[PDB]
Amino acid sequence: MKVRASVKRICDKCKVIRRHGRVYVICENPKHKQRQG
Amino acid sequence: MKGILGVKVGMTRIFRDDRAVPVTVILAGPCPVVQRRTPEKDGYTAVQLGFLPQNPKRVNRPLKGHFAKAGVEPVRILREIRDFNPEGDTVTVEIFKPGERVDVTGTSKGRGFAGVMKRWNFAGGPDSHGAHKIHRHPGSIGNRKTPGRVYKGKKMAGHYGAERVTVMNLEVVDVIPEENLLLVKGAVPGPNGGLVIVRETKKA
Amino acid sequence: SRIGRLPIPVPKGVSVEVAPGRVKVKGPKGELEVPVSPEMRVVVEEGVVRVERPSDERRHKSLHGLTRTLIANAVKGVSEGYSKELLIKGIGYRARLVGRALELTVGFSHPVVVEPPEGITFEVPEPTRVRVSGIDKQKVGQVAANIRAIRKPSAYHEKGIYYAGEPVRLKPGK
Amino acid sequence: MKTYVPKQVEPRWVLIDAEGKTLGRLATKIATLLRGKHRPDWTPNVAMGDFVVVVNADKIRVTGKKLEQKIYTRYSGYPGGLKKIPLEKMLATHPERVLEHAVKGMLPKGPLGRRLFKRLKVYAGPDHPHQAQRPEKLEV
RNA sequence: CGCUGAAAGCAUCUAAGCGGGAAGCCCGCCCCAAGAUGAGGCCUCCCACGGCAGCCGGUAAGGACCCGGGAAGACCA
RNA sequence: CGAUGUCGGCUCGUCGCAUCCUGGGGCUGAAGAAGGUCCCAAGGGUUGGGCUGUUCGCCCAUUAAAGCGGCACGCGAGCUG
Ligand SMILES: [Mg+2]
Ligand SMILES: [Mg+2]
Ligand SMILES: [Mg+2]
Ligand SMILES: [Mg+2]
Ligand SMILES: [Mg+2]
Ligand SMILES: [Mg+2]
Ligand SMILES: [Mg+2]
Ligand SMILES: [Mg+2]
Ligand SMILES: [Mg+2]
Ligand SMILES: [Mg+2]
Ligand SMILES: [Mg+2]
Ligand SMILES: [Mg+2]
Ligand SMILES: [Mg+2]
Ligand SMILES: [Mg+2]
Ligand SMILES: [Mg+2]
Ligand SMILES: [Mg+2]
Ligand SMILES: [Mg+2]
Ligand SMILES: [Mg+2]
Ligand SMILES: [Mg+2]
Ligand SMILES: [Mg+2]
Ligand SMILES: [Mg+2]
Ligand SMILES: [Mg+2]
Ligand SMILES: [Mg+2]
Ligand SMILES: [Mg+2]
Ligand SMILES: [Mg+2]
Ligand SMILES: [Mg+2]
Ligand SMILES: [Mg+2]
Ligand SMILES: [Mg+2]
Ligand SMILES: [Mg+2]
Ligand SMILES: [Mg+2]
Ligand SMILES: [Mg+2]
Ligand SMILES: [Mg+2]
Ligand SMILES: [Mg+2]
Ligand SMILES: [Mg+2]
Ligand SMILES: [Mg+2]
Ligand SMILES: [Mg+2]
Ligand SMILES: [Mg+2]
Ligand SMILES: [Mg+2]
Ligand SMILES: [Mg+2]
Ligand SMILES: [Mg+2]
Ligand SMILES: [Mg+2]
Ligand SMILES: [Mg+2]
Ligand SMILES: [Mg+2]
Ligand SMILES: [Mg+2]
Ligand SMILES: [Mg+2]
Ligand SMILES: [Mg+2]
Ligand SMILES: [Mg+2]
Ligand SMILES: [Mg+2]
Ligand SMILES: [Mg+2]
Ligand SMILES: [Mg+2]
Ligand SMILES: [Mg+2]
Ligand SMILES: [Mg+2]
Ligand SMILES: [Mg+2]
Ligand SMILES: [Mg+2]
Ligand SMILES: [Mg+2]
Ligand SMILES: [Mg+2]
Ligand SMILES: [Mg+2]
Ligand SMILES: [Mg+2]
Ligand SMILES: [Mg+2]
Ligand SMILES: [Mg+2]
Ligand SMILES: [Mg+2]
Ligand SMILES: [Mg+2]
Ligand SMILES: [Mg+2]
Ligand SMILES: [Mg+2]
Ligand SMILES: [Mg+2]
Ligand SMILES: [Mg+2]
Ligand SMILES: [Mg+2]
Ligand SMILES: [Mg+2]
Ligand SMILES: [Mg+2]
Ligand SMILES: [Mg+2]
Ligand SMILES: [Mg+2]
Ligand SMILES: [Mg+2]
Ligand SMILES: [Mg+2]
Ligand SMILES: [Mg+2]
Ligand SMILES: [Mg+2]
Ligand SMILES: [Mg+2]
Ligand SMILES: [Mg+2]
Ligand SMILES: [Mg+2]
Ligand SMILES: [Mg+2]
Ligand SMILES: [Mg+2]
Ligand SMILES: [Mg+2]
Ligand SMILES: [Mg+2]
Ligand SMILES: [Zn+2]
Repeated sequence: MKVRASVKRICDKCKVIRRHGRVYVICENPKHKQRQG
Repeated sequence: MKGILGVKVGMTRIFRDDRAVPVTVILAGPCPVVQRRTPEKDGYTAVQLGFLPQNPKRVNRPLKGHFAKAGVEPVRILREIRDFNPEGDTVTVEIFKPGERVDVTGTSKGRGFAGVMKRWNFAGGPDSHGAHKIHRHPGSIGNRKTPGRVYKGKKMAGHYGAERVTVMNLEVVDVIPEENLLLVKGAVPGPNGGLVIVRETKKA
Repeated sequence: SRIGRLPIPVPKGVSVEVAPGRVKVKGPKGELEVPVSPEMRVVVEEGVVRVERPSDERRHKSLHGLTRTLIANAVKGVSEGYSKELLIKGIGYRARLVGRALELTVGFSHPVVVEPPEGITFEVPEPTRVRVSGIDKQKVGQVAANIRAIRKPSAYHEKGIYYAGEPVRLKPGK
Repeated sequence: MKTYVPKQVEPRWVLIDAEGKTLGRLATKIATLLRGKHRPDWTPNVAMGDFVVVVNADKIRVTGKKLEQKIYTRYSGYPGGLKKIPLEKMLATHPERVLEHAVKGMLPKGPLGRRLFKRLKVYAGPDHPHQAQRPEKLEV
């Protein structure tokens, strides 16, 4: 999980989800998983 | 949650399977139940136990009425065991079997006014190298203007011992019913002649 | 585009009784009570249940789809029922039924016994296939998740407990 | 003419059902009753408000996410002695304290204010042991 | 980390709801503790005493004082 | 400035968390074992010695680890000097 202030789509499979008050990026590629913070 | 009242009689060791095992001997029974505490009546469950026969001439009237209601002889000590309700009207050492683990509560030996080194294992000061009249002193007790006070619970000199202590998970090494004797492995709080309470251990 | 507007086909004989804040669904396989937003209206027609929303507000739009799907899963649950299959993969890895219980041998120092909760039934056709079946869709999925979790698919080997139809995606070792 | 001052009066016992009411908005009214500010002879330096009985205090209500985010706090005086208790836990352990705390915070500080708080009797559950005072039911 | 799942026909641990999950948090263990003035409870003992929610007086159940002491203790307790 | 004693040590702690260890996680160029990196986490723990006034630091022998900071660079009506 990458934790950073700028979370962004990394590839075209990346999906920006909002979950429990936080912006996450989920993707089939585990590397692209992001949580904002 | 069984329990019994007792007197600490002394220490020895016995031999068991070619091992010296240190024991404390306790004279525990027999204890008459002189009152039962019930949920409907008292809001909880316990049994008031009596122990050591007393000279009736030393027992005043309100206490006497308390005993009589139980149909019980006058006794030196009344103590409750929490969450215990023996079927009989009398509790003996028989409630314990060798191998059982027990908790023992007693009044620890009194050291009276104790220093910081005896009470709290403080390090004290140097005994040479210039040390000046502080060989057994606490050292600093604080900071400076912030917070400009001393914490509650600061470890300091003062009375130490003659207080309730419970030692847990002691092995019952032997019980000798004809003498109301309990042998517990290891050390039990207080002096020989001290009053103790022996209870089934709360550790699993 | 709209799940909530889609009418729910109700096969006979299963009954749908509406109530305040809930709907009860009964069928050949059991009964289910579906908790339902008091803001939503659930309507029983001939061989059909429908759900209507009070407005086009974002929350009502959201509850609408949810509610129709929930009710639909209940309807399917008491009629057809729900199942999920698991494939055990790996050389020593096997399962067997022990009374009602599922016993997994998946390479720990011990076997794992999974206890069926009420409404859930385990079947072990092959030693490498397990089926979880029951009337409750979310429960079936939950228990199947639990059993897979016991020993999840390895990242490097075709080894562990898989959903039937789960792709085997592996990474190179060395 | 001097402003009228009341001779001591038989206080009025009052009964209130807390079920479904909003914690803070009910408290302000209980405080007013306690102070006796609803009475035309209100005098600020004597205890002359009502005795307030409250039932179903456990069923008090609260908006937003306060059940888990409102924190009651206690300081023991010892290092690290700050205790933090969320609303949910307080309700699940000593529910009557929730209203009690809300009201106590709305009473004047001082001897009279402390005395007024004692005239508040809060009970979780639908019953109180005060039939003897025959509390008059109050809608608020 | 999941289950079920819309808004958004797909998807989404979430917007409704439900799992799992730390030496950490609450409890559980040990010790203090009703001046907890919100001063709690239970068992038992005494009694409706004279004269003038108050005063004087002699009592009761009890207690203190004094003494012999104590692995209790600076005195006190 | 009709005085707020200034380094270092000792004693006694207590707090913060930007965590050294132990506990829980995600990613890995994660086969395993061992690591790297980030996230949660302050409950407890965080050795003895040589040098030097030293703080610090280097070194020796270990260790789960040998954390970093605040408290008048905490603490001289507590000691040292
Ligand atoms: Mg792109
Ligand atoms: Mg995806
Ligand atoms: Mg023997
Ligand atoms: Mg004792
Ligand atoms: Mg002594
Ligand atoms: Mg000392
Ligand atoms: Mg010592
Ligand atoms: Mg000691
Ligand atoms: Mg020393
Ligand atoms: Mg020295
Ligand atoms: Mg020394
Ligand atoms: Mg000198
Ligand atoms: Mg000297
Ligand atoms: Mg000192
Ligand atoms: Mg200073
Ligand atoms: Mg201060
Ligand atoms: Mg003492
Ligand atoms: Mg002795
Ligand atoms: Mg129909
Ligand atoms: Mg219509
Ligand atoms: Mg490698
Ligand atoms: Mg009013
Ligand atoms: Mg509110
Ligand atoms: Mg309570
Ligand atoms: Mg106030
Ligand atoms: Mg003011
Ligand atoms: Mg998934
Ligand atoms: Mg899904
Ligand atoms: Mg939710
Ligand atoms: Mg859960
Ligand atoms: Mg949960
Ligand atoms: Mg799970
Ligand atoms: Mg749990
Ligand atoms: Mg542990
Ligand atoms: Mg006690
Ligand atoms: Mg009392
Ligand atoms: Mg007490
Ligand atoms: Mg108070
Ligand atoms: Mg009392
Ligand atoms: Mg009670
Ligand atoms: Mg007498
Ligand atoms: Mg003496
Ligand atoms: Mg100056
Ligand atoms: Mg001066
Ligand atoms: Mg001056
Ligand atoms: Mg001066
Ligand atoms: Mg000065
Ligand atoms: Mg420090
Ligand atoms: Mg952190
Ligand atoms: Mg760690
Ligand atoms: Mg780790
Ligand atoms: Mg590894
Ligand atoms: Mg490798
Ligand atoms: Mg890692
Ligand atoms: Mg991370
Ligand atoms: Mg993270
Ligand atoms: Mg810590
Ligand atoms: Mg701490
Ligand atoms: Mg630390
Ligand atoms: Mg060192
Ligand atoms: Mg040398
Ligand atoms: Mg040195
Ligand atoms: Mg050095
Ligand atoms: Mg030297
Ligand atoms: Mg240097
Ligand atoms: Mg160098
Ligand atoms: Mg090593
Ligand atoms: Mg390591
Ligand atoms: Mg500092
Ligand atoms: Mg500085
Ligand atoms: Mg400096
Ligand atoms: Mg300094
Ligand atoms: Mg320093
Ligand atoms: Mg200093
Ligand atoms: Mg000096
Ligand atoms: Mg100095
Ligand atoms: Mg000073
Ligand atoms: Mg000074
Ligand atoms: Mg000083
Ligand atoms: Mg000073
Ligand atoms: Mg020196
Ligand atoms: Mg000099
Ligand atoms: Zn991607």
